Amino acid sequence: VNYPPASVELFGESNIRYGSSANIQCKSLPSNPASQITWIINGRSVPTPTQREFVVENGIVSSSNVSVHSNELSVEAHQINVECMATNPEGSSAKQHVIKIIA
Ligand SMILES: *[C@@H]1O[C@H](CO)[C@@H](O)[C@H](O)[C@H]1NC(C)=O
Ligand SMILES: [Cl-]
Repeated sequence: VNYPPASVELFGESNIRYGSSANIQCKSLPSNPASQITWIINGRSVPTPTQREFVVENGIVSSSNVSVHSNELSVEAHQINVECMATNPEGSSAKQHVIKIIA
C-alpha cells in the first residue's frame, strides 16, 4: 500500500553556453504517499520553489521544473552536476544529470 518512488525521471539540456540556463525537469516515479522533490547542485541542496503532483493508478507522481543558471559560482570543472531526489516516508530515490558548459 505504501512504497517509495522507484526512481525519478530527469530531463534537460546536457550542453549549454556559459551565462545561460538549462531547463531541467524532474518527475518522480509513482509513490504512496506523495514524494517531496529535492534538488542538489554540485553536492549541496538548493530550494524546491514548486512541485506539482499528479495521481496515477499506483500512487502519486511529483514533478518539478527548475532553471539552472551557469555562472562562476555554479560551474565546477566546466560542468554543473544536478541531482534530483524524491523522498516519502518509505524511502528515497535519485538520479543525476550533468550539464556540460561548452566553450
Ligand atoms: C516542465 O517542463 C516540461 C518540459 O521539460 C514541460 O513539458 C512541462 O509543461 C513543464 N511544466 C511546467 C509547470 O512548466
Ligand atoms: Cl543538449
